[PDB]
Amino acid sequence: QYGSFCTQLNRALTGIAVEQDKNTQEVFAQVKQIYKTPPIKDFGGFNFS
Amino acid sequence: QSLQTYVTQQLIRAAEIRASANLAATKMSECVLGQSKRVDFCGKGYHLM
Ligand SMILES: *[C@@H]1O[C@H](CO)[C@@H](O[C@@H]2O[C@H](CO)[C@@H](O)[C@H](O)[C@H]2NC(C)=O)[C@H](O)[C@H]1NC(C)=O
Repeated sequence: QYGSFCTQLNRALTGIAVEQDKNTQEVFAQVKQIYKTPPIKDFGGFNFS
Repeated sequence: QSLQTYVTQQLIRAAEIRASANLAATKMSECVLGQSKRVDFCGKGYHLM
């Protein structure tokens, strides 16, 4: 008898749920490929371990 | 109660739209009126105009 008050709450929560994944994708999916460092660590004395 | 819910939702959406508009205004100011140096702000790659 309270109408469709439920649907908007469900919709808003779903929107937040999608927004979180959108944020993660935007902030990290910045490179189209995958690179790997060479096994040799000869960087003129610079250490990145 | 229904009207209150609608008003609150509209206010939040308006805030989001204002943020988007501010970003758009900065983009128009920098990527169009001149040559930008920030990378990926005015499209992928080196920006020209
Ligand atoms: C890069 O730095 C790491 C430490 O951050 C070095 O690892 C150390 O190596 C010495 C001897 O090989 C050990 O006694 C230490 O216990 C190691 N520390 C750690 C945290 O593992 C590593 O040798 C450095 N590599 C280069 C090429 O400089």
